Amino acid sequence: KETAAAKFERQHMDSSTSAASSSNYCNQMMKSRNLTKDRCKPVNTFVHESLADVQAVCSQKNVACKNGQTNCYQSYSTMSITDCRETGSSKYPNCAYKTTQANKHIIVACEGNPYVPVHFDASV
Repeated sequence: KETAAAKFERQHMDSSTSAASSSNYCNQMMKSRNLTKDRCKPVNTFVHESLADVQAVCSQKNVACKNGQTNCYQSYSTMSITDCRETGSSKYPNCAYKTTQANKHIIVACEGNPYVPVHFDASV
């Protein structure tokens, strides 16, 4: 009953912060967004732009998705993001992440009517 579109917002949108609040950001966010519930999700990116700006990427530069599907789109502008990557010493259920802030072009997969982001593919 959580739609794919909503799942993308839960896993990948954080418009509140302009950047990676703190060295603790990923630890807090991976947990609070329920990405550490059944396992430590290994890598996950949060975008610090408006929902409208991220949704707009679905009409931007069409690029191949990593899995070979055709429905991925790269932002023309750079966007403020935070990459979370699980540490080597991280042990479920105490999932531990390195927080890295970047300004990069994002690549999202879009699907549906309306055509909206449903997966975060990459940043470049």
